[PDB]
Amino acid sequence: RVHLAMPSPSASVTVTLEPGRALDEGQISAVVHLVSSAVAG
Amino acid sequence: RTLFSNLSDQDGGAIVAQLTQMNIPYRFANGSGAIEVPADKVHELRLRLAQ
Repeated sequence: RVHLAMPSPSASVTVTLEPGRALDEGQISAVVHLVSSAVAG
Repeated sequence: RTLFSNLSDQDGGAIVAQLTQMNIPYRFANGSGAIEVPADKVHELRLRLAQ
């Protein structure tokens, strides 16, 4: 569930991972830098 | 075995689904319908609950 703040811009993603797994610290940066660079500014 | 006390019926049903998935019998409790399993499987069942 991705949400944007378009008027300083910001984004909020609510990810429900598959039961029985957990992304690592360098793995959350995946969705973080994906939704950040999918949004201008 | 009283692994958990007075679990809700939704939790019992979900564990029943996962138990149909695995193999361990998906039993009920005293008028509450809370899953019950053999003595050894409670460990791995609670591990599945954690997952």
